[PDB]
Amino acid sequence: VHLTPEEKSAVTALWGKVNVDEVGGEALGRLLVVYPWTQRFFESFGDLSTPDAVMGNPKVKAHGKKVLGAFSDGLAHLDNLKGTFATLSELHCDKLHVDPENFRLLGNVLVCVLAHHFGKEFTPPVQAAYQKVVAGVANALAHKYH
Amino acid sequence: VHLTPEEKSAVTALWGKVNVDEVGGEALGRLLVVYPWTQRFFESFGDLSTPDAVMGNPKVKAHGKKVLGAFSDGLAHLDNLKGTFATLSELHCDKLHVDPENFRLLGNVLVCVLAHHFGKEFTPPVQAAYQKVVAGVANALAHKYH
Amino acid sequence: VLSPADKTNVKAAWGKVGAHAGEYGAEALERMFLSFPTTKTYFPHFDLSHGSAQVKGHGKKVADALTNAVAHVDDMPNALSALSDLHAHKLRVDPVNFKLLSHCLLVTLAAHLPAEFTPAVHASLDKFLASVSTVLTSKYR
Amino acid sequence: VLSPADKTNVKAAWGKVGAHAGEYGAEALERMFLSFPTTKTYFPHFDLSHGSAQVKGHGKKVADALTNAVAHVDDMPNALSALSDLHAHKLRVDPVNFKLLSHCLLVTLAAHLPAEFTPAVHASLDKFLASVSTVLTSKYR
Ligand code: HEM
Ligand code: HEM
Ligand code: HEM
Ligand code: HEM
Repeated sequence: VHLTPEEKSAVTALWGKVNVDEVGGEALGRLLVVYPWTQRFFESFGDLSTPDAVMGNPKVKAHGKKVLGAFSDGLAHLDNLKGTFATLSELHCDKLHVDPENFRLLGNVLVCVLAHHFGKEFTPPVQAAYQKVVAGVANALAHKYH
Repeated sequence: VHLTPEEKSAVTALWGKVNVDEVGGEALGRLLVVYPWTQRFFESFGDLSTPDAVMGNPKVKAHGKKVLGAFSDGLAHLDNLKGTFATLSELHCDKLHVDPENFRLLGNVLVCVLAHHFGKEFTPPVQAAYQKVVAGVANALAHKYH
Repeated sequence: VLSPADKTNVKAAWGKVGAHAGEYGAEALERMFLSFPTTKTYFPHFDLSHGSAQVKGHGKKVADALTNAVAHVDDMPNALSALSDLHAHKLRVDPVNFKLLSHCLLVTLAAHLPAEFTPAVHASLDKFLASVSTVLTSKYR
Repeated sequence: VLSPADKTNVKAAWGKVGAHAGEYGAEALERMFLSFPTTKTYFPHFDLSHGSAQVKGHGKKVADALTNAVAHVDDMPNALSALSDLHAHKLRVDPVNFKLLSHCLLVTLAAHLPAEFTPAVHASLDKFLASVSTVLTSKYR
């Protein structure tokens, strides 16, 4: 979770244009659509039989909101992602039991959504900056597994 | 890298019966045999065209020795595997460039070798104790990637 | 994809397992539940304690499915097609967990067949279990 | 395995790429070298800087291979058999790296086709790139 000031400026500037309300649900939804097994952890959200149903499901965009909440929260604490997530770590690890391999998946789909929305402005250098961050957030959550 | 004293006694007692000279090469060799792509990092060890050639290759049993060296070294430092490996971490990460996914593989094959040699004495509980350790060693080496 | 040597290696190694298949199946499951706790979430309705008759009877199922695979190796996809739907459609098992089980199956085999577990057969079994994994997760792929 | 809907989704999405295939291929490679440095070790003889003509000309190769895959989707194994040997036998490419490339191919596609990248086509492409990955790493499996 180093980040050169050059990278720091890319993540920040870009993240400040993000429609938090939509993006969080764009990712959560796509996760559940592209990696079906993940649907197992959201059986209570209702109908998820088709992508259409999933993307329109209010429980989804509502949760995505929170999920995105965590990233921005972790984004302004790169100095210590580990502690910033202790709570959620205990939550997803020794409670929900989500295999840490799925944290990488949400981080990658999150990244695909960012590329989908910003298009050209989402250059390779900017992407590599985000991969580090997404990688740091995924490691932080899996900590309680060690 | 917690380890309950019950687990501590299993790893220790068992590890003290291990023929360090043979085991290290039994694993390294099997790694190169079962996961061929890993052979890419040992082109200088000579002929590795067949398992026979690989298992008999002197450079292999010679390296396995050292590799096993690290585990016992990390085994008597579970308290801080992270620092115990900083050097090797810099080595395999920003120098050799081995994808951290292969550290899990060596740890698992190492475990298969231990089960092969101790047979019944290598009970499920003992295995789970080692999986934690092997997991802790693999995370420690990949640290320089974060 | 399984070379003629792998097929020969898998059939022979499974042969040496014989009537112990069922037992060995229950052992791999137990090894997996303790080593990788994150997999227990799929068996709420099971008693995962040591002598569990449920884990015992389930191991036979797992073992008989592999036996089906070894004896129809040239056509796993069709032979296990049924189990594919059940693991991908209904249960929605995380693909990663198949690697964890495969690993436990290997530690078990190796802990009961010291003579047959040569590095050649070791690579052979791994390729085989990988093929069984691919098929069981194809309704995903 | 690719349902009739996936095949239809992949052919259409690739269609919208048209003459940009080559360009997009070079973009995914660049995205991969910067995001995942550990992959650069396979291209010592390449200049990985931005405007590299080597990375440019290589992207065309990668793109044309996917185009081969899309137009012969019902028989990738045979069609790409050649590339399999080269990636598994000679180069010995770590299987994990195929996931990293596949990911970069998706970020690229999504960054050039805002209208066509619906979640349905997104899942479709992923399954497809996964199939291409499986085939290219089958000389291992
Ligand atoms: C990149 C990592 C992830 C982040 C940042 C994240 C963040 C969060 C947050 C903020 C919450 C809500 C906490 C609260 O309401 O107090 C949450 C809950 C939850 N997460 Fe995640 N999460 C991540 C990955 C995942 C994945 C991959 C799954 C598994 C498919 C998952 C499953 C859940 C579930 C089921 C809940 C809901 C619990 C409930 O119903 O109350 N999360 N997550
Ligand atoms: C479980 C993690 C591993 C441990 C404990 C470990 C430990 C070591 C040790 C102790 C050395 C020798 C250091 C020295 O001589 O000063 C070493 C060197 C090396 N390791 Fe590993 N290693 C691990 C995994 C791997 C893997 C998976 C690969 C990649 C296939 C790898 C590739 C190398 C190479 C090529 C060298 C030799 C460098 C030379 O030629 O001098 N290691 N490793
Ligand atoms: C290659 C390995 C695997 C094989 C051959 C296999 C085989 C089987 C078979 C034959 C059945 C029962 C069929 C029946 O009785 O109708 C089954 C059920 C099941 N399997 Fe697997 N399985 C494998 C891996 C897994 C993994 C990785 C998990 C998750 C960690 C899993 C979770 C389940 C569950 C929950 C059931 C239903 C059990 C019940 O509710 O009674 N399986 N499997
Ligand atoms: C699905 C993705 C992939 C496809 C379709 C693909 C396709 C190709 C093609 C068509 C060639 C060149 C054939 C020729 O010119 O004779 C090639 C070469 C090569 N590929 Fe890939 N490749 C893929 C993934 C990878 C990955 C993951 C790596 C490693 C990170 C890799 C490393 C190489 C290398 C080193 C060469 C040789 C380049 C040279 O020396 O000129 N490829 N690939």
